[PDB]
This record gives sequence, structure tokens and C-alpha cells, in this order.
Amino acid sequence: MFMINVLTLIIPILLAVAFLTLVERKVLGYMQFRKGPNVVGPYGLLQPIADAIKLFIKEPLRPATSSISMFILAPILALTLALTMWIPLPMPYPLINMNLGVLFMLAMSSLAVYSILWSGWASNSKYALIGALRAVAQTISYEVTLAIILLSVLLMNGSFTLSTLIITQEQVWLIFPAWPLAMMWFISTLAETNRAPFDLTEGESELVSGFNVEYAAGPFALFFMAEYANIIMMNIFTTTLFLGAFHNPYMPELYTINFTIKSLLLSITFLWIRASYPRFRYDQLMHLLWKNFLPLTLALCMWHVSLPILLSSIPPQT
Amino acid sequence: MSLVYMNIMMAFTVSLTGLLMYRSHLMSSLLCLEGMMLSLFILATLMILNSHFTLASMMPIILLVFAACEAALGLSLLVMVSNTYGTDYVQNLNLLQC
Amino acid sequence: PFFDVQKKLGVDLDHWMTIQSAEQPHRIPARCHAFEKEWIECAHGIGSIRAEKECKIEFEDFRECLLRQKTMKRLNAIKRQRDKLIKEGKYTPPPHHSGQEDLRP
Amino acid sequence: VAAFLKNVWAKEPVLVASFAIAGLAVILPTLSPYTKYSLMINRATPYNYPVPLRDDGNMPDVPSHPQDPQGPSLEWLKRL
Amino acid sequence: PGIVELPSLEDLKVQEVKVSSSVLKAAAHHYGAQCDKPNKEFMLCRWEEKDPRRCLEEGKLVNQCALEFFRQIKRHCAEPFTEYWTCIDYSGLQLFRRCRKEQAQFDKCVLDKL
Amino acid sequence: MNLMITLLTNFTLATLLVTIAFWLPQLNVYSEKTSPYECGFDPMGSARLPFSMKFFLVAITFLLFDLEIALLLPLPWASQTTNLNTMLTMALLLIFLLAVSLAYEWTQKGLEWTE
Amino acid sequence: MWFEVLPGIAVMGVCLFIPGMATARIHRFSNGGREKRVAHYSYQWYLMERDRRVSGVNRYYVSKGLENID
Amino acid sequence: MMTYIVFILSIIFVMGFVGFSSKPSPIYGGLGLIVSGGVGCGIVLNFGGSFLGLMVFLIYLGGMMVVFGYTTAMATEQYPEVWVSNKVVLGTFITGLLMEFLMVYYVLKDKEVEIVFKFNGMGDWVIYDTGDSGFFSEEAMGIAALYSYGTWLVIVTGWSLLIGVVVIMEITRGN
Amino acid sequence: MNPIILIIILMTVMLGTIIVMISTHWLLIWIGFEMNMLAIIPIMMKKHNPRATEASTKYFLTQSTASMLLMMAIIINLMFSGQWTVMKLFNPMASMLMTMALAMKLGMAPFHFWVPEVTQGIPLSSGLILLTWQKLAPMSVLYQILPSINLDLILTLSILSITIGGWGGLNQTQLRKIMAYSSIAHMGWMTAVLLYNPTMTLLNLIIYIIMTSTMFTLFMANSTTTTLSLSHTWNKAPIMTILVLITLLSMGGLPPLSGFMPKWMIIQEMTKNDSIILPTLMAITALLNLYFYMRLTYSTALTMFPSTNNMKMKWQFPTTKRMTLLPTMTVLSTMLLPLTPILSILE
Ligand SMILES: CCCCCCCCCCCCCCCCCC(=O)OC[C@H](COP(=O)([O-])OCC[N+](C)(C)C)OC(=O)CCCCCCCCCCCCCCCCC
Ligand SMILES: CCCCCCCCCCCCCCCCCC(=O)OC[C@H](COP(=O)([O-])OCC[N+](C)(C)C)OC(=O)CCCCCCCCCCCCCCCCC
Ligand SMILES: CCCCCCCCCCCCCCCCCC(=O)OC[C@H](COP(=O)(O)OCCN)OC(=O)CCCCCCCCCCCCCCCCC
Ligand SMILES: CCCCCCCCCCCCCCCCCC(=O)OC[C@H](COP(=O)(O)OCCN)OC(=O)CCCCCCCCCCCCCCCCC
Ligand SMILES: CCCCCCCCCCCCCCCCCC(=O)OC[C@H](COP(=O)(O)OCCN)OC(=O)CCCCCCCCCCCCCCCCC
Ligand SMILES: CCCCCCCCCCCCCCCCCC(=O)OC[C@H](COP(=O)(O)OCCN)OC(=O)CCCCCCCCCCCCCCCCC
Repeated sequence: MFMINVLTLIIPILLAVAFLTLVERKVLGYMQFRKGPNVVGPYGLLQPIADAIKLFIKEPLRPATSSISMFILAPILALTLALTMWIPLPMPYPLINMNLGVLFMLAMSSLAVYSILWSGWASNSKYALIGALRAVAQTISYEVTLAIILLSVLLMNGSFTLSTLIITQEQVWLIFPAWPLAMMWFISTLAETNRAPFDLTEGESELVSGFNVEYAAGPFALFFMAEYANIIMMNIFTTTLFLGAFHNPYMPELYTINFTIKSLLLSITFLWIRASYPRFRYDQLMHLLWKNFLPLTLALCMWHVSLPILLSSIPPQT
Repeated sequence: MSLVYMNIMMAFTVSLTGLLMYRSHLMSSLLCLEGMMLSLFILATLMILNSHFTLASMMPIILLVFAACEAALGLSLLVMVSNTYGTDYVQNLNLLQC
Repeated sequence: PFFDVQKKLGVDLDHWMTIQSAEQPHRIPARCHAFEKEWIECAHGIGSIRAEKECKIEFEDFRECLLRQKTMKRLNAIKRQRDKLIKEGKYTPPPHHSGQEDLRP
Repeated sequence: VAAFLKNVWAKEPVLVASFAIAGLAVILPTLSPYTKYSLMINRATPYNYPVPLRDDGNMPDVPSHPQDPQGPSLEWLKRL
Repeated sequence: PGIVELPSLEDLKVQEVKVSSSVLKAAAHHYGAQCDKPNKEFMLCRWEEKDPRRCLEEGKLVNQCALEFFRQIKRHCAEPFTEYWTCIDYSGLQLFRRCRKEQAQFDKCVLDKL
Repeated sequence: MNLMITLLTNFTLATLLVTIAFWLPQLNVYSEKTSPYECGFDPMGSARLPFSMKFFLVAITFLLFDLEIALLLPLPWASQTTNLNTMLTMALLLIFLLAVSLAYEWTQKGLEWTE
Repeated sequence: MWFEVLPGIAVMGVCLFIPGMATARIHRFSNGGREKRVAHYSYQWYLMERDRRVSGVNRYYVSKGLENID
Repeated sequence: MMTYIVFILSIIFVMGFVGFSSKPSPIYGGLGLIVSGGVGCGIVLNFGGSFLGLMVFLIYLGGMMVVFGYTTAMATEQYPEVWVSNKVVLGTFITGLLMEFLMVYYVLKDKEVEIVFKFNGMGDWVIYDTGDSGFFSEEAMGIAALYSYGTWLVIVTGWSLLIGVVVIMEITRGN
Repeated sequence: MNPIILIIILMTVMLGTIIVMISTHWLLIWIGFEMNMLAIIPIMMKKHNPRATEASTKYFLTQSTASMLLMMAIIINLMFSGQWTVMKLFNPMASMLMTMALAMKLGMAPFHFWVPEVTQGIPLSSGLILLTWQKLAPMSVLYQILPSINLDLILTLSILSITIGGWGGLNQTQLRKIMAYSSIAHMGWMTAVLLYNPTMTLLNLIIYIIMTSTMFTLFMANSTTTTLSLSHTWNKAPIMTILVLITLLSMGGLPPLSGFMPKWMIIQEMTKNDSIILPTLMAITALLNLYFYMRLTYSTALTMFPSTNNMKMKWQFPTTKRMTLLPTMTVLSTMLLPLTPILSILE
């Protein structure tokens, strides 16, 4: 019975990833004064099916100079970590109701970097090494500020449980008292997933393709669905953190519709940002978070740890 | 005692005999140091959580902090070495034999 | 040398984490609070040389509470004897030890 | 010091905002009168069981029943 | 060492309060108010004796008083308490704030009748 | 019980999508297709050469900072203690020491990249 | 025009509507028409185990009311 | 055999320790240490310390990632050894695994072993406590008492970290 | 190095040693040891030459291994005792591991290999700071756990350290290696008498610190690193030759100098416990330390080695160095015998 629950969790997110490829292509085309795919089917509904069937009947092309074991393990680890880290999200009831879901998602987001790193190192190429080291630089740029942002915004919730975050935002949204943390969190989620303007790993300008330049079709699709499932999970995580919707225990479909449309708007905002900005340099991103975001994050952390004591508004931990 | 205590102590001894016989590479010795630190952390928190000594739960995490207080330091003792010589072999560190 | 600064100035620095019978948060007791309390109260102020042979019963009981070696030995002997009797077919498990037991509440 | 403040606000406003937020967070809890409210709110939360005392015969401050008027009440917390 | 002393299975036999956890939670406050003295005596004995084998009779009295309390509820206010504990039992976290109207009905009925 | 079931399910679903991608199509492997890609020309040297890094100092700073902010993570639960002035003072002192260390790194040109 | 991005997005909406509510439906199926009870702290787990023992069917969601007592 | 879950996780722990302590190459040593940290956090999470396991997992993942960046940068070779490219590394890995599985077989036969201490053979589930802990987890309150009680520990740790930052600045200077 | 940063680092070293000395918790002992090692590493990196990098790397590896063994023994003692009081231990394996860790931290043989190389690769200031101050905390920890050390292990370590230091001091021309081997021999001398009466150990520690500081400060004043410049010192200032002669005669255990203060009374504590072979062997082995001290005095003061022409210019410039407490330290290291019962203040 739990098998039914986990398969009904993991199949619609793959379908969502494919239709996210469709929506990304069509919306990005329409923002560039042109049209997206509409010839494959009725309004292009069959383009992701054609892409998926095409990519799984092509040659795998395992290189000779690459360590084959890590070359196979890295996309498997990427897709796996993209799968078993959707679980603690309350929709409105999570599949796994972890007591420490926030730290779990932090740890498994730290673990997903190793797939990119071992993909870059395993395939014996210089561009893959450059992409892997740029991923390392991006991780050391963003991780500490991301964790302090989460700690400062969880001081009003009471605990690390993601299920109690709806109860915290039952009266008002959490973006009203923590909007600078919300903006910094949005930039951190943009830089976490290597999305534009902080791509810097699959750079088609400075490099050819980066870490996945030696990965032909079949294994290359795994990184694509891992990245797109990652951006959907960041959108849902940001929606739960800062845009908590009204929850009725008798009608969970209201909360499901509400956070579904909010996460869709957040993904639309992601693609809106993608089409409009030039790519950051990966040394400028390093000085962005470590010099501008970090002092403000420390000041806001001290403000948010001295605020509930000041106002007799310390939230319960139960 | 128990069984997991025996396994963690065996892991500590395995990492100790990994550390004490160098293989011409400093990073491997640093990895062995991190492994022994991890084994000590795991044994300490296993004993503490078994014995319900709640006030000593400040001990392991604080302990983990001081791990970096040598481990990152070891990296800072490598870059000058890697600026003195092109590699990080331990056989190049034999100038102090006279 | 042990320059005892702490008792000289009356400043508590690390005396609260020294034992498990101290002021714990929310009065959470250790699993062997009574044994350690008895061992400390037995061996208070009499010196280590006298305490090694005069309060050995309380310290031995506390060490048995800490690691449960004799309890493991007794349980292992009982389990081994039970498995041997099962293997010889001389023993049948009781219904309350097999699952259909109907506990109290 | 107005010239220095204007120059540092024109050059690096992020550090000025961070230092102002830090200064408010440092000097503000010592000025607000609501910290003791947090103190007795945290002390009034019943994590553990209120273990009763033996009635020796002379204890006028503790009640015999929880509904007796003697004892620490929290009408202030209900009011706030 | 000495043989551990354990009471026989006849001494532990008592008619238990065989209700669910939500049934106990729904009528927790009135049970605490009405049956306070034998529970307090039992827990004082438990904290002063440090031995479950020396506090058996007080536990028996606690069970008897709780069963009498639930029997007194069952005689007069069966259906509003039924609605209240059902509404408490529906919620996953057993929240007290989700069932205020059935609660107000239950204490109104038990204040007017009892 | 459920967490390892979910882990095994996701691992099986991931690892089945490569053996399907391997054994299904028609493969044609020669000793020119699987060469390392360097924009049409064969590379000079190997990809295992020392890749001289620049941000080593900030890497060590991140090594310290990850756990030095991981000390700050029990601050929600630390708001539930009875002693609150001492907790507030110690937390403010910890983040103040963090800020002092960051400012010392900034002023001594430690965040800049070498060469 | 632009509204043709609305069909595919709508499919995405269905692709984000199916899983979570399904879990709720699963949580309304196994637990006998109620929410799946949460156990964040050991007291809640002890109450869960007491309910499972007191139901007599080895199912914790089988709620026995005040008709059980005399 | 599900009652020996912590024992199996500890077996994988010592397996990973043997895997990276043979020192083949720091990439695969880092992979082995990541696996060992994962199963160790699983062990301590099985004992109830979920926060401590998640924290040590996150900290060691970050440390191993910085380490991997360093070895890609500085400690590299033309032909790195995976595990079998060197005879001595493969040999010592094989004897480490053999000694571990020999100890497993010996402790799984008479349920007792003497390596310098004395160890049982039953699963660790016996040594658990039978009572509940109320509305709090003991490890969370214990680590939360760092600020209310451990003022001296916080002071010396913050000073040690600040001095460490200054030391890192002073060492890698060159003049 | 900035003077502010140098003052802060030296204060951190002092704070770490104080934290080890005054704490009643094992975790605080390990924290103080870690802080001491972290703040003592960059002192040796003061001049930024490769030999400092080798010395720092070797010292860091040895101290990290010692700290790991110390924490393992602390955890085992926690397992077998369930407390944290810094007192006697309740497991012989924990006592053995703590003794091995403190022997590695003290540089006692057969863990003596890093001592002469680290001492030679670092300047005289860092060498003096190491060989005098860093040998205070482990001796205090050994003082605290007195009813726990195995007698055979600590006595074997002491006699091994004395013999190895006495043998190794003969074949050196560098002054820093000579001081390192002398420190190893004195380490064995202090740990030989620890289990009988640690007041004699404290007396020997104070005397050894005074004499080592005097010799190192004289090496600062003469600006000498090798034996040849120390020989050449007779042309610049003969008073320095007189001072190093009487100091090296003091460190050889020759009465009526203060270097006869510890060793003699150490013998006075081994014959009361019916051990007559060991003090005799220890004195016979300390004759080797006296031998290379006599060789140093022959090279430096008692013979007039040839000099160069450029020293004439050094006759026109007097010394302007901050010789801090040098006459008081020389007087303490030479003429302290008739105040022998002063050591009763160390009880
Ligand atoms: C989740 C909700 C929605 C969030 C927003 C999402 C939609 C909008 C997205 C916009 C496009 C983003 C694309 C990527 C941009 C990347 C660059 C970037 O972000 O750079 C950050 C830049 C960095 O600046 P920089 O890169 O120009 O660097 C300047 C460097 N110097 C000065 C040396 C030349 O700005 C920040 O870091 C600001 C962070 C947010 C600040 C919030 C301040 C709130 C108010 C505080 C108080 C102020 C009053 C004074 C005190 C009063 C006290 C009482
Ligand atoms: C100049 C060159 C020649 C020098 C010759 C010097 C003398 C030769 C003999 C010296 C022996 C050592 C001192 C012994 C003092 C004994 C005092 C005493 O109470 O004895 C009774 C005690 C009796 O033991 P006890 O008193 O502890 O026990 C109580 C008494 N009974 C035994 C009854 C229970 O004797 C001893 O303890 C042992 C004495 C013999 C020691 C053997 C080891 C030393 C061997 C000689 C080394 C000499 C130096 C060699 C190198 C020279 C430099 C190159
Ligand atoms: C007591 C208050 C709380 C203090 C502790 C808590 C602090 C929280 C925030 C932490 C900030 C961490 C980082 C701080 C770095 C400061 C040093 C620095 O880097 O200065 C450089 C900067 C000039 O820039 P530049 O030299 O070009 O930098 C190189 C690349 N940009 O130099 C500058 O821009 C000048 C920086 C110093 C002057 C700032 C003045 C701010 C005034 C705000 C309003 C009044 C606040 C009153 C409180 C006291 C302030 C001292
Ligand atoms: C969460 C929601 C996810 C939704 C995913 C799917 C979204 C799109 C849904 C379908 C939309 C319409 C697609 C229409 C495709 C084209 C159909 C067509 O016209 O095919 C014609 C082709 C050739 O036929 P011919 O013989 O030439 O005809 C003679 C005409 N005089 O004949 C053929 O090609 C053969 C027949 C093909 C029929 C294909 C029908 C669509 C299949 C889509 C796959 C997914 C289906 C749904 C799965 C989930 C629900 C169960
Ligand atoms: C060779 C390369 C690697 C190949 C294999 C890759 C496998 C997948 C790797 C990715 C996943 C790694 C997972 C690591 C452990 C994560 C632990 C976790 O998620 O814990 C969440 C949760 C904690 O919540 P808690 O507060 O304990 O709640 C109890 C009260 N209801 O926990 C719970 O609620 C408890 C649920 C049961 C937990 C059982 C004990 C832990 C099981 C660990 C399995 C093995 C992990 C191996 C990781 C290897 C990483 C390289
Ligand atoms: C039972 C337990 C007993 C514990 C007793 C503790 C007593 C107090 C602590 C004593 C330990 C040693 C303290 C000093 C350590 C060394 C300091 C040092 O090396 O300072 C460096 C400084 C450099 O001076 P300068 O020549 O200008 O610089 C050259 C360029 N680098 O200066 C020098 O190089 C010159 C030397 C300066 C210090 C000399 C005086 C102090 C050390 C000797 C002790 C003197 C007697 C007092 C204590 C008696 C008991 C030990």
C-alpha cells in the first residue's frame, strides 16, 4: 500500500518534469517574440514524449578514458537524490512526516552536488573538470548563507518540522515579516540549482556543455530530469516557507490547489528571470553572497533571535 | 559490552592503522584523521544516547567543531608545501635530516 | 600542578557536565542516576585509596548499570538454553510468548 | 560624523543597513518592558508533572485542590 | 545476590479503562478536576517509594475512580461526549482548537446536568 | 521501515533507466567516437593534471564557517529555556564573533582571489 | 497567442495535483476515514501503542468509545 | 534478521572505513568516507539522535566536498588508483575485509568475542530503555542547553574559531 | 607578522595552557590542548622558509595523533566510569592510551623522532617557546592521573628516553638538536620519579625550565645557531662565554650548582622505595649529557678558537638586544643549591 503511495508520488513528478520542459520551451519562446513547439501535436502536447522516446533509443557512448563505475554511479545518484528528497514536503500531508525535515532537505541538497562533481571528474575532459570546480565554487558561495537564512526564518516557526509551517502561517503570510530573507532565499535557490543567471556549470558560452559534455543520450536525460525536479522542489519549498496557504483538514484539495498554483507561479517567475539576465561570472557570484548577502544575513539572524524575546512572541515547539 | 561498540572500536583501529602507515600522500593521512574523528564522534554519541546523559549532548557537536580546528589547519599546512614542491609527497619533506 | 581557580573564585565553569546526577534540563534523570548517586555519596571525602576497597559494591553495581554485561550474559544463556530445547523438541513456547497474548490495556 | 555617514551610505549601503539592524538588535531588548513577559511565559509552561508534597500540617501557601484560590495563576497570560 | 520479588498475576488483575486515547483526551480536564485526590495520592506514593511493587493498591484505586468517572459521564451525557470525542479523534494531531463548538456543548451539558 | 522502502524504490527506478538506456538500442562502437571531446582537435596533455585553484582561503573559511554556523542551529529550541538573558547574550556573542571573523577576513584582503 | 502556454501549464497543474491529494486519500483509506496520526514525541507514540493494544484488533484506528466500560 | 539492523549498518561502517583507510586515491577515499558518514548517521539516528546524525552528515559532506576540490586542485596523479591499480592497496583492502568478516563470523557463532575488551553477540536492541520521554526528545534539550548552561564552552569555542580564522590568514601569506 | 596578531596568538597559547591547567573536565582538557596546538602552529611559521613548513607539518601530524589517542582514552573512561572528573581512571586500557598520548605530546622516546627536527627547523624564539612552555600542560595532566599509570610502562618510557637522549646528544653540531636531545633526557628524568613523589617532578620541571631558558636566551644574545659561531663568541664578549660555561656546567649535574638540585633528590626518592639499580643506571646515562656539555664548553669558552677579520667591526657596536631577565635567570640556574628546602613550597 505504501508502494502505491510512493509510485503515485514519483510518476507524476516525472510527468511534471517533461511538461516543464514543454512549458519552459514554449514560454521562453513567447518571451522572445516567437512561438514554441506546436507541430508535434495539438498545441505541441506530444513534444516531451518525442524527446523522451528519442533520447532512450540513442547510443550511450561511454568514453574510454573515463572511469566507468563513477560515470554510471553519478547520474544514478543524481536522479535518486532528486527522487527521495521530494518526500518530506507536506502536500498538505507529507509522505514521510520527518521531525527534522528541514535539515534533511539541507543535507540531501548538499549531497546532490557530488553527482555533478563526480560527473565532471569521471569523464576525462578539461571542460568537465572546469564545470565540476565551478560547481564547487558555487556550493561554497551559497551554502552557508542558505543555511543561515533558513535558521533565521525558522525562529518564528518554532521547530524544524515542515508540517507545522502551515500552522505558523495560518494567520498571515511569512513573507510579510521576513521579506529581505525571502528575497535572499529566492536568490539562494536560484544559485543552488545552477539556474540562470547563475548557471555556471552547464555553461554553453564559456564552455560547450560543462560537466555533462561527455554524457550522451540516456544518461544525459537523467541530469535534465534531476535539474527540473530540483527546480520544482525549490519552488514548492519556497511556497511552503514563505507563502503558507489556508488549510482545511476536511478539504485538503483546497490547500493542494492553492500551493499548486503558487508553485506554478514561482516556476513561471524562474523562467521569467532566466530569459532576461546575463550570466554572472563565477568569481562575482562568490563575492556576491560572501560580501553582500552574508553580513545582512547575520544582522537579520541577530534581529530575529532578539525579536521574539523582545515581544513575548516565542513560538511553541509542540 | 554490546556489539555496535565493538564495530565502532574496530573502525577506529582500522583508521588508526591506516593513518600510521603512510602511502606517500598527505591528503590520505588527512582523510584518515577525519575518519578517526568521525569514529570517535559516533562512539561518543552512541554512549551518551544510550546512557541518557542529556547534558553531555553539548559534548559531541562541540567536539566536532574542533575537528576543523585541526583539519582545515592541515589544509593550510599543505598549500605552502604545495608551493615549496610541485606535488604533496611526504618523501619531499626530508630536508630536516641533518 | 592543578591550580584550582574555580573553587577559589566560586565561579562554576564545568562542574555541571561532570556527572549525570547534576542539574539536568527539565529534571531529566539518567538511566543510572540512583547507582551513581549512591557511589558518589559512599566515596565522598574518604579518599581514593580507601574508596577503592570500601565502596566497591556501589561502584560495581554502577558499572553493571552502565554496560549491562551480566544481564547480557544471563539473557544469552537463557536464549541459548531455549533454542537448544526447541531444537531437541522438548519445549513448546507458551501462547502468551507467541503473539496471541492480550496485554493489559 | 555626518559626512562619514553620508559617504558610507553612498558607497556601501548594505553594510550601513547591516550595522543599523545589528545595533537595534543589540540595544533594543534592554529597553523594551516585555522581556519579563517572555521569562514567565517560558517558566509557566508545564513540561514536567507537578509532583505533590506531603501535608505535614503547616503549609499555607500551597493549595489542596487546583481550583483553590491559592497558587500561581495565569490570568495575566490570558489577558496580555 | 537476592532473588527479585515479583507480585503474582492475581495481584495485578484489575478491570482496566478500555477506552481509546482520544476518549481520554476529550475528557482529560474534568477527569483531572474531579478525580484529583486518588491520582495525587498514587503519584505521591510513586515518587516517595521509588518502587512499582509498593504502589499497587493506589493504582487500583486510581483505576476504580477513573472507571466511576466515566460511568458517571455515561449515565447522563453520553451523546454530546460521543460527538466531542469523535471530533477530537478525527484530527491527526488531536488538536483542541479544531473542536471548540462540540467542546462548548459538552461542558455546557455537563455543567447543567452534573 | 518506510524510509528504506522509499530509498530502495527510488534507487531501483533510477538504476533501471540506464540498463534500459544501454541494452535497448543498436550500438556501433569504434575507436574514434569515444575519444575525449576538445572541439574537434585532440587535446594537449591530460585532464588529470594539477588544476591550480585560486579560492583556497575562502574554501578553508567555508570549512570553519559551516560548523561555526551549525553551532547556531539549536537556537530555536534554545528559545524555550527558562534562562533567557544568558541565552540571548551567548547567541549575540556567537554571531558577533562570526561577524568579527568575517570583517577580519574582508579587511586583510582574504576574500580576494590569488593571481 | 500567449494563452497557448495555458494548456501545457494546466497539464503541469494536473501533474502537481495528482500526488499530494492522493496521499491524503491514502491517509483517509488506511486509517479508517480519519487523518494519519502523527507521532513527533514519545508521549504520542505511547498513546498510539495504548490505542493499538486496547482496540483488540491490532489496529490503532479502531476507536473504542465509552460504551466499552460498564 | 531485521533486529540486527544497527549491526548491519555498523558492518557497512567498518567496510567503508576499510575502503578509504587503505588510501587508494583521495577521490575514492572521499567516496568511502561519504558512505561511512551516511551509515554512521543512520546508526546514531537509529539510536534516537536524528539531529546529531543529520548535523554530522551535513558537516562531513561539506568537508569532503572541499577536500575533493583540493585533491582535484593539488593532490593529483596522471594515473589515479581506483582500488586494484596498486598491489599493496588491493591487498590491504582484501585483508581488511577478510578480518572484518572473520570477526563477524566469530561473533555470529557463539554470541561472544574477546578483542581486548569483551563483547556480546546479541543485537543492541536489548539495551534500549522501556519508558517514554514525554513531550521532548532528550538530545534536543541537551544540545539546546548549550546557551543556557554552557557559557564557558561557547566562549572558548568562539574564541578558538576566531583564532583559527586568524591562523589561516597568517599561515598562507608567504611573507 | 603584525605585533597585535603576535600578542593575540601568544595570549591564546597562554589561555590554552591555563585552560588545561585549571579545568575539572576531560573535554575542557582536550579543548585546551587543541587550542594550544592551533595557536602554537603559526609561531613556528614566523620567517616563512621551507624548513618551517616541514617542522610545522611534522609537529601537526604528531600532535593530531596524540590528541586522537587522548580523546579515545577519554571516551573509553567515560564508557567505563560514566563521569568526567579529571582524576584516576577506571580502565587500564584508557590509562595506557593516555600515557602513550602524553608521551607523544612530551616528545618522550620512542616518540622522540619529531623533537630534534622540529627544534632545528624553527627559529630560536619558537624553539624556546615550544621546549619550555609546551611541556607544562602534559606534565600537569600526568600529575592529575597519578594513581592510574602502569609503573612498568612509565619506567620503561623514562629509561628509554634517558638512554636515547644521552646517545643522540653526542653526534650533533647544531645547538638546537643538542637542546632537543637534552630536553628528551630531562623528560625521562622527570617521568622516572613521577609515581613516587611528584614534588620532585615539579622541582625538576622548574629547574629544567630555568636552565633551558638561560641557554636559549644566551643563544639569542650571542646570535649563534651552530657550534662554530658559539666558539667565535669569545672575540665579541667574553662575559657571555663565562655565562654559557657556568650554565652548561650547571646542566651537567655537577655540584655545587643548581643542576645537582633535582637529580640528587630524585635519587633520594628512589632509594626510599627500594630501587637502587635504576638511579645508578640513570646517573651513569646522564654522564653522556655531561660529556657533550663538556664538549660544548671546550669549543666555546675554555679554548680560543680562530676568528675572522670582520669581527673587528663588531667590536665597535655594542649589543642592543632585549635580554629579558638574563642575569636573574643565570643566578637562579647557577647558585641555588644552599636554598634546597625551598622546594617544600611545592607540596
Ligand atoms: C520569494 C519572494 C520573491 C523574491 C524576489 C523574486 C523576484 C525578483 C527577482 C529579481 C531578479 C533577480 C536576479 C538575480 C540578481 C542577482 C544579483 C543580486 O541579487 O545582487 C544583490 C545585491 C548585491 O549588491 P551588488 O551586487 O550591487 O554589490 C554592490 C557592491 N559595491 C557596493 C561594492 C559596489 O543586493 C543585495 O545584496 C541586497 C539584498 C537584499 C536587501 C534587502 C534590504 C531590506 C531593507 C533593510 C533595511 C533598510 C533600511 C535601513 C535600516 C533601517 C533600520 C530600521
Ligand atoms: C670508575 C669505574 C668503576 C666504578 C665502580 C663503582 C662501584 C661498582 C658497583 C656499583 C653498584 C651500584 C651501586 C650500588 C649501591 C648499593 C647500595 C645498597 O643498599 O645495596 C643493597 C641493595 C639491596 O637491595 P634493597 O636494599 O633494595 O633490598 C633490601 C635488602 N634485601 C636485598 C635484603 C631485601 O642492593 C641493590 O639494590 C642492588 C645493588 C647492585 C646494583 C647492580 C646494578 C649496577 C651495576 C654497576 C654499575 C656501575 C657503573 C658502570 C658504568 C661506569 C661508567 C662507565
Ligand atoms: C555595534 C554594532 C554592531 C556590530 C557587530 C555586528 C555587525 C553586523 C554586521 C556584520 C558585518 C560583517 C562585515 C563587516 C566588514 C567591515 C570592514 C570592511 O570590509 O570595510 C570595507 C568597506 C569599504 O569597502 P572596500 O574597502 O572597498 O571593500 C573591499 C571590497 N568592497 O568599509 C566600509 O564600508 C566601512 C565599514 C565601517 C563603518 C560602518 C558604519 C555603519 C553605520 C551604521 C549606522 C550607525 C550604527 C551604529 C552602531 C555602531 C557602528 C560601528
Ligand atoms: C497528467 C496528464 C498527462 C497527459 C499526457 C498526454 C497529453 C496529450 C493527450 C493527447 C492529446 C491528443 C493527441 C493526438 C495525437 C495525434 C492523433 C492522430 O491524429 O493520430 C493520427 C495517426 C495517423 O492516423 P492515420 O491512419 O493517418 O489517420 C487517417 C486519417 N484520415 O495515428 C496515430 O498516430 C495512431 C494513434 C495514436 C493515438 C495517440 C493518442 C494520444 C496518446 C498520448 C499519450 C498519453 C495518453 C494519456 C496517458 C495518461 C492517462 C491514461
Ligand atoms: C555507493 C554510493 C551509495 C549507493 C547507495 C545510495 C543510497 C541512497 C543515498 C541517499 C540517501 C542517504 C540517507 C542517509 C540517512 C538519512 C536519514 C533520514 O533521512 O532521516 C530522516 C528521519 C529523521 O527524522 P526523526 O527526527 O528521526 O523522526 C523520528 C520521529 N518520527 O528518519 C526517520 O524518520 C527514521 C526512518 C528510518 C531510518 C532507519 C535508519 C537509517 C537508514 C539509513 C539507510 C542507509 C543510508 C546510506 C547512505 C549512503 C550515502 C552515500
Ligand atoms: C610547577 C609548575 C611551575 C610553573 C611555572 C611557570 C612560570 C612562568 C612561565 C614560565 C615559562 C616560560 C615563559 C616564557 C616563554 C618564552 C617567551 C619567549 O620566547 O619570548 C620571546 C622573546 C623574544 O625577545 P627578543 O630577543 O626581543 O626577540 C627576538 C626575535 N624573535 O624573549 C626571549 O626570547 C627572552 C626570554 C623571555 C622570557 C624569560 C623569562 C621567563 C622564562 C624563564 C623563567 C624565569 C624564572 C621565573 C619562573 C620560575 C619558575 C619556572
